[PDB]
Amino acid sequence: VIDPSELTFVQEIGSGLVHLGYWLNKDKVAIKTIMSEEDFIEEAEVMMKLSHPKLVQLYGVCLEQAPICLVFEFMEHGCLSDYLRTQRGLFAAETLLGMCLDVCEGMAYLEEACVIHRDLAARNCLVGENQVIKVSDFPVKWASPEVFSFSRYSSKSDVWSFGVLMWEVFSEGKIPYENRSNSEVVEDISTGFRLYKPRLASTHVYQIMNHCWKERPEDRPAFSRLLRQLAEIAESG
Amino acid sequence: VIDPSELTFVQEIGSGLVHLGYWLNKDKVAIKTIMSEEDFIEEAEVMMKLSHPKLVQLYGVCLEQAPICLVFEFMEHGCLSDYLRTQRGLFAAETLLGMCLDVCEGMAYLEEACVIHRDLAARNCLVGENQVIKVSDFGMTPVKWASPEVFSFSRYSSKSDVWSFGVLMWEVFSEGKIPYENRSNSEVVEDISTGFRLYKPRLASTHVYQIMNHCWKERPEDRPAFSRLLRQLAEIAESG
Ligand SMILES: CN(C)Cc1ccc([C@H]2C[C@@H]2C(=O)Nc2nc3ccc(-c4cccnc4)cc3s2)cc1
Ligand SMILES: CN(C)Cc1ccc([C@H]2C[C@@H]2C(=O)Nc2nc3ccc(-c4cccnc4)cc3s2)cc1
Repeated sequence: VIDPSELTFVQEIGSGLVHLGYWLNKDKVAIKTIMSEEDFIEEAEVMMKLSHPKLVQLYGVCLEQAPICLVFEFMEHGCLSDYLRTQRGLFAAETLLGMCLDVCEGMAYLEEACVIHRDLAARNCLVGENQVIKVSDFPVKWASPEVFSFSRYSSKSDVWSFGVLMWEVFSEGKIPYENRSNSEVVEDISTGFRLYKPRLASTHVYQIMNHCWKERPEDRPAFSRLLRQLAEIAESG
Repeated sequence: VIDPSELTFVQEIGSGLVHLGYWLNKDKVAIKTIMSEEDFIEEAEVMMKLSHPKLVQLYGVCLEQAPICLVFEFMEHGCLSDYLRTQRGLFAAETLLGMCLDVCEGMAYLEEACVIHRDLAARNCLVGENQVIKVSDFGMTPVKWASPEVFSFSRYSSKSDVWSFGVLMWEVFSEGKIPYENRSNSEVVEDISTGFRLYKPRLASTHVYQIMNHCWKERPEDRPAFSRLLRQLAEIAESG
């Protein structure tokens, strides 16, 4: 890759001849437009510290009035939900398990950092360079019994949502509980109904989804446990 | 952090709403100034393919004539050699081992990439963000870092780079002291051929000195590979 002259020389540093300079380059970013000015600088700085290759990075904020904004890393292929739907019938099960592995890697970091996503779904996940999936944006169809009944959020409630996300991936973006009302989803899950097994998902994969969908959160596997299991299936293939 | 208006809006992508935009940020770079144009566009692309957190990245090249130049990632604390000397008596053994580990990661990647540095030394390594060490000046195209097959037959391999690494370790652990300080090239060649090795630095442990000696085995086939050295150096770091 070649540079024209967006290079600014400053001073010598080396002794061949080296220089300290600036490289003012146009980087593609995603800008989200939007009380408590001081708190939002801290809130962004806290989110900025949550760095991981499988999480969409927030570069900064703009507070110089007018429509105020958040600066994020640009994901070249948009959201996972749309990426799956527009490519339906062209996926290999390997690609789909890879997508789930990326999400789990990011989630295993969030679990370790003690951060509850609260709303993990394919619409909240984005597709980047060479189909890499990154987690972003931190709803009853992705809710666990403790969450839709009591709003009892934890990493284990994010584990349930990941079970739903996995199904969304292996079903190539199908709508979970397609024609079901908020009350009907609650009734169905309570009565013991679980999402069907997609053809692209193996018996071991569907077993993992069902483990994420266990009634009591303490019966569900943590993301660190899920990461090691999915990493093994990925490499053994 | 805060951004003012170094933001350029382009198009709507979201529906809160999201926009595709460009961000013009002032990135600190190191510019090295200088065989047809075509060949050096390819060589710059090949060197750009060699990406690792422990190697100084080449961002690109400038070919719009006048003095032609190469643009690298800037390293805020300069070269290792000078950083060791200017901070002597202020290093913990853990920091020095941490420095050797950094070089080892970068070198193990170059080893696997089938790339031979040919001139590994503290003078070529650079210090960055929170004392991180990164290898530099490998594909840019002395007896003290040279292995016996290199000073005898010029047999350069990843194994000869391991010898340079053992000497680099000595430079690190001796806080930038000159190896074979008052020894002529003829003196160095002779001494190493008889079996004499660099003495153990004060801050280097017994286990660390064994590592350094394995890097200094007469035969390259007896020296440990960077992959083996990494696992061993990482193990020492995680425990003690
Ligand atoms: C030339 N090329 C730039 C044209 C082009 C235009 C539009 C798109 C669309 C598909 C891509 C897209 O939607 N990218 C996005 N990236 C991000 C990153 C972060 C956030 C984000 C994160 C957190 C909160 N809110 C938004 C949203 C998006 S949409 C691709 C290429
Ligand atoms: C903010 N600023 C005003 C303070 C400041 C400026 C300069 C330095 C000097 C010490 C640092 C330095 O020497 N950095 C270097 N970085 C590189 C990166 C690549 C190469 C390089 C690599 C391969 C081939 N040629 C050159 C040389 C250097 S020197 C420290 C603080």
